[PDB]
Amino acid sequence: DHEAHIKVLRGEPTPEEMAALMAVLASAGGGPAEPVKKERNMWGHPVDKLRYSVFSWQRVTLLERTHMRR
Amino acid sequence: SKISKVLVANRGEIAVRVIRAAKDAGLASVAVYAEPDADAPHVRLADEAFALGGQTSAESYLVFEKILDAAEKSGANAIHPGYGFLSENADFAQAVIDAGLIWIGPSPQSIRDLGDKVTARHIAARAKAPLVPGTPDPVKDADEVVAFAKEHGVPVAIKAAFGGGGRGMKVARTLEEIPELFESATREAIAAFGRGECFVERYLDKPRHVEAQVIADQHGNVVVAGTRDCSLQRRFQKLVEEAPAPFLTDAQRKEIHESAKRICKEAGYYGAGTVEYLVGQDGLISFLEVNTRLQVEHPVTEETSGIDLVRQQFKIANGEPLDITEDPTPRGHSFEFRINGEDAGRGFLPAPGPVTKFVAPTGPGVRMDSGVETGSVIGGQFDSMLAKLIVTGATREEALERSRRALAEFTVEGLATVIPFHRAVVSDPAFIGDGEKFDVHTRWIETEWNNTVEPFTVPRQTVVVEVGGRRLEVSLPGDLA
Amino acid sequence: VVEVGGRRLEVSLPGDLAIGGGGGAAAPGVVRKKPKPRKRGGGGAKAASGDAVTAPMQGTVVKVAVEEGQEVSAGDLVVVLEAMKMENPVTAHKDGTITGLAVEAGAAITQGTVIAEIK
Amino acid sequence: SKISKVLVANRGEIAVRVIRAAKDAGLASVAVYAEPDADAPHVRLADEAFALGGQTSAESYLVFEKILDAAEKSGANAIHPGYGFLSENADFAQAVIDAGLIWIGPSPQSIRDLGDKVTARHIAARAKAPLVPGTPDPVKDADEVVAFAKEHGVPVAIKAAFGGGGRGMKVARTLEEIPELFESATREAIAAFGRGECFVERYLDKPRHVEAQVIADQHGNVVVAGTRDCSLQRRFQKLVEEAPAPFLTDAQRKEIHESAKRICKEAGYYGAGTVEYLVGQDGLISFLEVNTRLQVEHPVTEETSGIDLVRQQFKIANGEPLDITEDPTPRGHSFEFRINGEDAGRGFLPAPGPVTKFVAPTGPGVRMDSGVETGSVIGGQFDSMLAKLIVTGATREEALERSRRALAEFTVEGLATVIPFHRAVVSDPAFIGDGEKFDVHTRWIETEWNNTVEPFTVPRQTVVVEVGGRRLEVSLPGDLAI
Ligand SMILES: Nc1ncnc2c1ncn2[C@@H]1O[C@H](COP(=O)(O)OP(=O)(O)OP(=O)(O)O)[C@@H](O)[C@H]1O
Ligand SMILES: Nc1ncnc2c1ncn2[C@@H]1O[C@H](COP(=O)(O)OP(=O)(O)OP(=O)(O)O)[C@@H](O)[C@H]1O
Ligand SMILES: [Mg+2]
Repeated sequence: DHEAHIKVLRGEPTPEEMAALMAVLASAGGGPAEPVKKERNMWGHPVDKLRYSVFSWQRVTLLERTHMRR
Repeated sequence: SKISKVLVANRGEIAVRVIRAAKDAGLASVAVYAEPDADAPHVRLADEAFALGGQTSAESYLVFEKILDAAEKSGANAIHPGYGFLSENADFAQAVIDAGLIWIGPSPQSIRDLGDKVTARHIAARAKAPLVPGTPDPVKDADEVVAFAKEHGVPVAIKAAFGGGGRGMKVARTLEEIPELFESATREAIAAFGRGECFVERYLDKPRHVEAQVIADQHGNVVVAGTRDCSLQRRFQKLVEEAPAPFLTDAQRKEIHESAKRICKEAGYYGAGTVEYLVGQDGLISFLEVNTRLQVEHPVTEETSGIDLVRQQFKIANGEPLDITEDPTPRGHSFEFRINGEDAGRGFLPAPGPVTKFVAPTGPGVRMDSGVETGSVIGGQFDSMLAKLIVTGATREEALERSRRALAEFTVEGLATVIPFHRAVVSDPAFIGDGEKFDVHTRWIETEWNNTVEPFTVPRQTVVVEVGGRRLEVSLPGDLA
Repeated sequence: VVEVGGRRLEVSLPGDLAIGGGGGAAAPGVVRKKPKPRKRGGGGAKAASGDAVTAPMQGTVVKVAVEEGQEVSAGDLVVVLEAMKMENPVTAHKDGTITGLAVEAGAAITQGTVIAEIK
Repeated sequence: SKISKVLVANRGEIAVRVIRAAKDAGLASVAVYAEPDADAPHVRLADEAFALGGQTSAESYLVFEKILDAAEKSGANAIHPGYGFLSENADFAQAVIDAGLIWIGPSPQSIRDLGDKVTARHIAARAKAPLVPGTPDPVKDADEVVAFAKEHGVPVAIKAAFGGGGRGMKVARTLEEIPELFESATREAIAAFGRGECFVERYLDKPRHVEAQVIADQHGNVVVAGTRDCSLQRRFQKLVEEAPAPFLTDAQRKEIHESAKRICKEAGYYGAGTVEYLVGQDGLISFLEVNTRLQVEHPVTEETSGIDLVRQQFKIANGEPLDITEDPTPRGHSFEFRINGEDAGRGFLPAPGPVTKFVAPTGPGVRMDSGVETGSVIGGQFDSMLAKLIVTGATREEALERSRRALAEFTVEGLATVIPFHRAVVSDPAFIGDGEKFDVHTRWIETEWNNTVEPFTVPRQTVVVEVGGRRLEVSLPGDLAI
């Protein structure tokens, strides 16, 4: 067991106060956890709009890396 | 040493019934539920409810530690086991007494002594109860069955000494069948009950199942609250019951009422319980078994004799002497119909499904003890019963007329039920006797009723919270955000 | 601080809590594991493989028990460090020759300072 | 029944003091706080704390329903009112008793009798207590006030029969001003105290304020735990107190010690209270008041007599007989200094602000009863007292020496305080004795001290939830990230 739990550091609520608290906190939860449906779409990415010198090293370290990083 | 809060260690109809009894007595009530029951009527009806977790009886209601944990957490000072489950578990009764709770039931030793059908036979014999010819002790091998069947004549019943639920019997009608039947009896007695002890009795061909409701004091007073007939049985389990038992001579009634008192007193019994008997086709009464708990069909006795049997259980467990001091006079007649989720058109096979509509009958003479309501789901994890319909009248004829009304009103939709069977049988001349006898018997439904019923057509989230270093588990809908 | 029915509660909420159907966490591919203590590993590779004797704590060298070129055996006393006015013996971890004794009695010394080499 | 959990219906210094007493007694403590006090030390110190809501005392600490509701929700079986607020509201004491709680205080009837100055004067007279010349009855008109002034001679005090904070007294020195002062006093007493009833008493010229600490038993035992002097007053409210009261003859001490017992027995009083007196410049004692609550200044008596007075209050409310059988002998001398947020260079005017630094003195002979710490914020909603510094020594002079030390160490920054006043007065020959007397008196600060102090230089979110049989507000920070 290595999840970080909610801790009541001070105070001792009754079961009904604990239930009210946890229901409120869960309603205040951040919604869906993360946007797992996010999809890669590199069309018109800003790095493709830059002018690069034909001998520019940023062709390797900026342009190519941005296209290839996954 | 008085009940103040009862944990109803059961579910469904009997849980509702006992919660209601507790509220009438002004006691606090605690329900317990398995996860499939988390919205059952008894959970919402009780003053408190505790989750057991688990999806099946073996994971929940049968776990001694879980029931006693719920008792400790709720602060219940008494446990009522209802019927089935742990109600006849003498080790659970002991565990409750050791936990210092009031066990609302008979003593553990009475439970053991009567749950062994051999010791029960010895008790009955000592009590001079009428007895079927049978082997005094378990038969050692098939040849003792051969000897018994030769001496008494076939048919013979071979029974598990610890059997129950109607499974425990195998019938042999010829001496050549005795062997393999005895082997199968031992085999499944071991498999189902953990013990091979098996004994032999005369099988009765068309017996009528008759039982006496007993109220028994811790101070040794005993009262017979009434008699029931339960001979409409689909396998070896009851479907229709009635009180008082009809068409018995006064000699038979007196023999039943006196044998029940004697046998309970020999057993040292206290609490509610029933002495079951079989009435032979020749009219001879013969002892069958003491049932060491509230009966399912107690309501027909409560309606014909004005006694609240669950409140009598509370008084007895409180140790009060009985206020009833003589057998009450049966005032009317009553029927009970078990509304099982079973398809009578399909061999009475259980049929799980949704209760999409449940409209109980009401009005004169009708009592409904329901465990379900519209929107319930009958899963296969538990007994198929939905409700008990109890119909009372001034005479058996009037109670039949009222049953023909009430069963016609009764509407249940979304799963198969035995209601079409109840409707037929309440109209069947075999059950509407000639006024001095009737033709039903313990195998009438399966062998002789003209069956004409058409066959029926996000998870919880657990959050651990730490509170001053205590672990606490909070369960949430899982979709609150 | 939360009040429930007036009760003052102090509640500690994790930064990755996900209750009630979700919560933001670990989005860039974060991993969590038991952090290693800030000490030398001391595992199957053991620091006694080194020839240097190093001061186990900050203190003062109140006694030097060896001299340059002395042969010593594992468990021999090398120096005493007074720290917090308590004396701590620092002892040879291996057999060999005291080869570069760098401290004198009275010298203030820091943790991990090389006291000597046993070569 | 016995106290088991005490709700401290107060704030600040006295709340801390009673919470500490409860923990010494082994009792559970419940604090209550108004919204300005959500970070106050007592809220974090008590075993439980409850929000009252409301921004001011009239919205919070004064609301009977709120205090009793916090008592119900906490399951506190006793209420200690501290001092001020409701501690002398007899109707609150009755409401507590009707709620079935142990009221840690005197009986409602003793409160009601002694709070009326008229009935208090009658009780003192029956007790044969020393009394100032004054009308036994309240006065009806200015004309009998003038008649009194002609009979006894000016100066004369006109006092509201109900009062507080030193504000109920107007002093007439000529005869011609009596009618106007009588009208003004009636009008103001009507506004401030709801009751225009007033009475007339001869005015002492340079009186010394002396009082006896009483602990009194439900079984009728009474003990005088010690005498105390509080003559350093401004606006008729105390600033520096001390114990034992110095420079009294044994005759005066005996008369005070015995009059206090007689008054409390005549009143049927029980609990911890004080009988306050004036000592005239001629040395004549006169009864002034019975204060029915615990005094602010109890600590100097605790230090000199060695009695824990709050725990005596718990014992008395438990109905135990007094374990002290006789008046204890003082062992040293002690001074208390009230650390008000007031600018002594600006007329002691209240000055709210942040307590950006609070370094209390420590070491030999110092006790600190503080209601604040570094990072506290002082608003105007409540009394200006931050803390009480108590300094004890084997003699008056040793306690003065230790006080000069302690007050030189005491550093408070971010708001004005009277610490520069305490530093002056502890070095002032008017307050250092000549050996057998001193020159301070209840108007010395305002009329005779050489004042040389230079003047001092998001909303929470509430959700309403039902849980079975209760309605619960859940109050969260307005920006919870979660
Ligand atoms: N000799 C017999 N002839 C006919 N039917 C019999 C005979 N003995 C028993 N039965 C039938 O067997 C069943 C006897 O009860 P059984 O022990 O099977 O179950 P139970 O009533 O659930 O158990 P228990 O009483 O132990 O709680 C009834 O159906 C009874 O009709
Ligand atoms: N008769 C008097 N002559 C001279 N000075 C007096 C007289 N009465 C009161 N004083 C001065 O006024 C102060 C008022 O003190 P007192 O005890 O009356 O306060 P209070 O706040 O009105 O009391 P409480 O509200 O508790 O009854 C006295 O301490 C003394 O300084
Ligand atoms: Mg006063």
